[PDB]
Amino acid sequence: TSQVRQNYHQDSEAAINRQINLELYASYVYLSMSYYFDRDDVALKNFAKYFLHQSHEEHEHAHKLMKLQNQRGGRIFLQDIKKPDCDDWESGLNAMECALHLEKNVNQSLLELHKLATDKNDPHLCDFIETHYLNEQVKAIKELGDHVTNLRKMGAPESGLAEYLFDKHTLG
Amino acid sequence: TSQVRQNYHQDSEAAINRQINLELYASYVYLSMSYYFDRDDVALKNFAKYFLHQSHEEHEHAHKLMKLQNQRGGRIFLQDIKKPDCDDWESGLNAMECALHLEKNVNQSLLELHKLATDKNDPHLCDFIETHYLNEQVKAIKELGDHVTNLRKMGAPESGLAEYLFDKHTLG
Amino acid sequence: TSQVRQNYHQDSEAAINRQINLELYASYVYLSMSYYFDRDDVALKNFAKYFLHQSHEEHEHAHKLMKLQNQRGGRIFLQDIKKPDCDDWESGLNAMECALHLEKNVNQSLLELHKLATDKNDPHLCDFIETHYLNEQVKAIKELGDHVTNLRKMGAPESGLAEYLFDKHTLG
Amino acid sequence: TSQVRQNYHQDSEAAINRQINLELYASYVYLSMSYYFDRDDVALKNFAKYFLHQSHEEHEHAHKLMKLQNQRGGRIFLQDIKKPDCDDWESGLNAMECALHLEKNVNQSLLELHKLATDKNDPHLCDFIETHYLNEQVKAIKELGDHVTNLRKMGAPESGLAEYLFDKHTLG
Amino acid sequence: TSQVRQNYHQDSEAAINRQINLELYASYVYLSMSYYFDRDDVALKNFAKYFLHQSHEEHEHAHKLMKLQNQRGGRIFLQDIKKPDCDDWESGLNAMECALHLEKNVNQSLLELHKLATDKNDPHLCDFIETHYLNEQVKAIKELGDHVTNLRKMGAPESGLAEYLFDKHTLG
Amino acid sequence: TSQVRQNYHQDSEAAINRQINLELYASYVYLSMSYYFDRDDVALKNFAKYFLHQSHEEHEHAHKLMKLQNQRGGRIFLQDIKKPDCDDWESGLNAMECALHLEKNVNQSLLELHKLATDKNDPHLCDFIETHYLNEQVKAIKELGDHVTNLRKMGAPESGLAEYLFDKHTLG
Ligand SMILES: [Cu+2]
Ligand SMILES: [Cu+2]
Ligand SMILES: [Cu+2]
Ligand SMILES: [Cu+2]
Ligand SMILES: [Cu+2]
Ligand SMILES: [Cu+2]
Ligand SMILES: [Cu+2]
Ligand SMILES: [Cu+2]
Ligand SMILES: [Cu+2]
Ligand SMILES: [Cu+2]
Ligand SMILES: [Cu+2]
Ligand SMILES: [Cu+2]
Repeated sequence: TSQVRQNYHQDSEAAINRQINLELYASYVYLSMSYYFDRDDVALKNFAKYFLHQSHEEHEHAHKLMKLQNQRGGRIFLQDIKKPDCDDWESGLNAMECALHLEKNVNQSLLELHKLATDKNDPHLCDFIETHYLNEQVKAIKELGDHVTNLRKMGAPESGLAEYLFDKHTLG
Repeated sequence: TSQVRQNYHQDSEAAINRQINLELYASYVYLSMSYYFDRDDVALKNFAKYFLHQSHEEHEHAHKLMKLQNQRGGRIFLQDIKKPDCDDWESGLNAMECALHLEKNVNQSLLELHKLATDKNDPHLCDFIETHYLNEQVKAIKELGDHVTNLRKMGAPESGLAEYLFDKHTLG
Repeated sequence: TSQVRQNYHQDSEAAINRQINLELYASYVYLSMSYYFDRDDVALKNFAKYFLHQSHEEHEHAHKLMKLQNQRGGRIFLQDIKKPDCDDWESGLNAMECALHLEKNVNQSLLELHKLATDKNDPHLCDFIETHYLNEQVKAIKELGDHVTNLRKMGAPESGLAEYLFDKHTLG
Repeated sequence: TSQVRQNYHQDSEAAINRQINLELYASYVYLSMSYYFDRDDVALKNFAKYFLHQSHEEHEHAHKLMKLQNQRGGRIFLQDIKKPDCDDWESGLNAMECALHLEKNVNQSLLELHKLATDKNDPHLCDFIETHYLNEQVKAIKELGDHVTNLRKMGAPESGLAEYLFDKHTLG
Repeated sequence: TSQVRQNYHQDSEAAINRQINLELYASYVYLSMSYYFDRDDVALKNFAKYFLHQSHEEHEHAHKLMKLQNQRGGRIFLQDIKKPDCDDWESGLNAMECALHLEKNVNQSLLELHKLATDKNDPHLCDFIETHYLNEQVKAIKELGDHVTNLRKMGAPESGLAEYLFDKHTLG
Repeated sequence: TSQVRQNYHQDSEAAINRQINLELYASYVYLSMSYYFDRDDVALKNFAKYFLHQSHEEHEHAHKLMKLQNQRGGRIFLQDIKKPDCDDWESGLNAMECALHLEKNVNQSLLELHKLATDKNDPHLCDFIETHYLNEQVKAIKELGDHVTNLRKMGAPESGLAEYLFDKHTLG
């Protein structure tokens, strides 16, 4: 056992490792989206920039989780980072919807992690999740919902002008 | 009677209190509109910012009226601030129309207050109303009329792109 | 249902709306106190400034609650803002005591809200309440208790000199 | 009862007082260590500086706890600050190990305090402990574990050169 | 024996250790006073600040004594830091009187230490005591006497206004 | 076919995709190493910093490759990012040796890619590889060889002092 380990259950360690893998997968999905919008036949530069920024944020989240795993005396168990489900995201609106679904999945995983930590009486882990992840997820979900609503109201995905103007004005 | 009271009729005091309540109600209505446009299924951020600014201005107007009530030796009688008539404003254009109607109602109340003050030979009250409220109301009504005209000409409320572009270019 | 809603119970939404109304009522009470101390026959300017600042803070609290209501996919239901219980607060000390009672009532409402959120397993709501409201309420209650103790020890409300000197030195 | 006291159980107050005493004792232990390393026959200046800084931090923790005790309407009950268990710490590595043990004991006491506060439904106390103490304890334990690991790997306590170089490079 | 020890009698070392314990006890007493005046039912913030500053100064004095103990080749023998005699100090004036008594006790201990050092022909110790402690004690005693005289003349402890105004004007 | 595609063979596109996957895998391996050295029982902070920087550089390389894939009209085909071969790297020296082996493998893959591009008469791809990857790989291999040589000469992995001093002086 680690010399620093204290009130850190094995189930919590395993859940943290699974969350690390999930964050890495989310970063990979966002990277795929970003370079989809960099394609010559899509050419939505600010969509690509937005999704690249999201990928970097997901990477940072994974980094913070690994840092905690080391801090609490747990051991990081890395797994394969699965390829994203889709290679073509078909539009800016569809990509935004997929991002919203992914963020809600990550939020659900974090909520289950918080429930596990509460069941294990690990207040430090609960506070870490609340401070660094829960409100970030809520804000991200709200932002993606706003983007999806605006894109739908502007006439996307049928109206290419809608996605162009959203790219310029909202994501620009 | 107040030691500072001079040429301040009771009817004027009551009308000032009613105007204070009306300004508070207008602030509350604008707050409702602003947080309506902050909703995920509406997501018009600059509309929300505009209506929040209007709410703050209405609050300032109420503050100035209470300050006068104290200055003239009257006593402030606060009443319930009624909830806004609507919780869903259905569009940016409809919200702008409702704001125009509210501002015209406030203007009519101020005109009646000025008429009462003139009938009571209270030149200080008349000058206060003229200096701080009448031209502000005229400018606000003109601005809201311009916004409504522009939104109607752009194709709102049917065209969501119209309200999006108005949000970005005019209110942004 | 809102596209962003996740782990947000209806009871939590209703409690948030009630808390919004309570914060608005507290702001209104503080406004009443502030303009009571601006009266010519009271003339305690820093008491008025203090209570006006408290009113603005309460308004900000209400704003934050409405922002969360939108963030979590809930819908803001506004109610009538009831008039304050008293129009004459009879002294600086009595106003401070009433403010202390109001702050403790708000604190109790927030504690009940936190208990409800815990019962509903909504860690984001619990963390929001803890981060933004609980310690603020504790600090406000402590400050008001200090003010009340100092005013009582100085000889208020019988000693007008006591309230004058407290107005100058503590609230000034 | 205190005029500011609200949702503050007596058991929580007693536990807070015990935690205050524990923090003072930890500060005293760190002071003893620091001036042990200032001895002419030990002469590890940066070890002394490190332990003096730790003592000051422990003092600050005790200060924050007393501040909360006053804020919540509890009454501070001070006890004797027991002398440290050891007067000679025998090495830098042994002192680091003792510091790690002390920090883990403090962490366990804080976890028990958090459990008590949770059992008493005192969310403000729980949030205070999480915000100001839990992560600080985790970081301190991790840092001390790193120091102990490095000292052991360098060949301490047998190798005086190891402790000298650690004093210069890590603690310097 | 220490390699640096020269003309340092054992009795002097023991007296230095006793003085270290006395300084720590004085710091603890001042801390108790400071957080007594931070209570909601006392609420004299500048009294608390003054006594906290005194506690920090006492800590610094203890630090200097331990530094000398190491410098002269003596060994620091730490003892239990006894709890302060009183938990409730009943007023600002009573706290000031207790502080004056404590400072005079510390001064008497330092004078006995100087007499012992003179009897042992240890001029370095005598000069240390004269340079760093004797005049500091005289100044502290004079300041506390001035505070006590002013508080008594203003009408304390019966007049709460007296202690309030002293808190603002002298300690502020 | 892409409207921008010109002199871009399918085999080159597939090789570019494989190189993208290899760069992502290298970044993942470096991340694993970095957080291995952040462990409490390893505690080599500058080793962790070095490997984290290497991971970020590998990520940047992957980014540049994807950018080229889009520029030349190819389509990015992402694959699973395999978990690193090892979870425990057993020392700084062993980690450096593994990094050297990985960099040489990446260099061999890049050389095969350049050979393929030459066989396909794609001078732009050849120049891209030469400008951005070949000399970077040579420099990285040289640096890792220098690190390995220095660690071996200092007595690693048996001498923990060797790895500590290398961590401080070379990687610090
Ligand atoms: Cu994330
Ligand atoms: Cu995310
Ligand atoms: Cu108005
Ligand atoms: Cu208006
Ligand atoms: Cu509030
Ligand atoms: Cu409040
Ligand atoms: Cu501590
Ligand atoms: Cu500690
Ligand atoms: Cu002293
Ligand atoms: Cu002293
Ligand atoms: Cu590379
Ligand atoms: Cu490389």
